[PDB]
Amino acid sequence: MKITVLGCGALGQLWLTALCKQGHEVQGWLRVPQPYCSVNLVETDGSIFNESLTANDPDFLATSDLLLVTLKAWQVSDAVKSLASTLPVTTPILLIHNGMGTIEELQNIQQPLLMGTTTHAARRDGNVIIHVANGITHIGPARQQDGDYSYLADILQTVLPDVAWHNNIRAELWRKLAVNCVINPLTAIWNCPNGELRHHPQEIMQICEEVAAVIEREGHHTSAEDLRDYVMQVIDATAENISSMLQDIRALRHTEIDYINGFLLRRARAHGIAVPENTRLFEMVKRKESEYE
Ligand SMILES: NC(=O)c1ccc[n+]([C@@H]2O[C@H](COP(=O)([O-])OP(=O)(O)OC[C@H]3O[C@@H](n4cnc5c(N)ncnc54)[C@H](OP(=O)(O)O)[C@@H]3O)[C@@H](O)[C@H]2O)c1
Repeated sequence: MKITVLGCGALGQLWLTALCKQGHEVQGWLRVPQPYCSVNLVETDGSIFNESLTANDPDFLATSDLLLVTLKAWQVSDAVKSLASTLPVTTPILLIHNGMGTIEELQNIQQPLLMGTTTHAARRDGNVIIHVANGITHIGPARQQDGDYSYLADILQTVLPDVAWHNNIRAELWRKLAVNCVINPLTAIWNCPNGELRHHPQEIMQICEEVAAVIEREGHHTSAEDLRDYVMQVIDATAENISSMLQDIRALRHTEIDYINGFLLRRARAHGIAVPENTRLFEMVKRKESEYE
């Protein structure tokens, strides 16, 4: 299948590497256009894939069977909208990122729009990406109008195992957002690894109560307790890790907060729910960003 990968960072390079290993015809698509993109990936078994692939070829884009998007959340929608008039109108666009709120920015996309999450882990080490862990990628329809693109799950399963189609992708994204709304800003603010959060059960529950209330109003069934339990399982499995938001903070990079607690606050406002803890986290992180930027 012919694929354009938008965003040639850790995840994009993972997918590019994996797609080439199965013989799919690919290109990259970069922010700062160049004719080629550098893929340097170390697989879980130590094998090395170092390759220069086509990038930013608009004719290639115009005849792609899939636009795979692996940008950070705040990068996604402007970059997609700018390619959308080139991409065939029948060609699916698959978004894989953390956070939510990009789909709301992409309501007028005429292409089929698919949302994805993944538990694979890929980490930048200089100009090398390392595939740290294998995992599971779920994809589904981004919007109410988006139809059955399960065939893509079947293809991508053979590229980067495991991939599954989920019609209820949105509910899954909301649960992952709950976890993200706890772990990312608290670790960012406290400058601590994820496991330190277990010494704050009350604050964790409070955030979980706010998010559960938004989730219920959105039509997905969950409870504060269930969200809390899922948070603790993620903290337990990542206790020693530095969160992606804390990494951003420490590297003086823009964070995904407008698509994590920020999104949660936009949906809270639209259902008139008060979310004072989430608000504090969002504002605290925005202030930390303004200390650089
Ligand atoms: N990496 C993982 O293990 C992992 C796992 C699960 C989910 N995710 C999620 O996947 C998303 C991407 O993560 P990542 O780790 O791959 O991020 P990353 O390494 O920062 O990759 C993003 C790439 O897209 C580029 N970019 C920004 N704006 C662009 C534009 N307009 N056009 C083209 N390229 C543009 C970046 O280049 P510049 O930095 O030069 O702008 C970068 O190379 C995030 O939401 C993350 O939370 C990541």
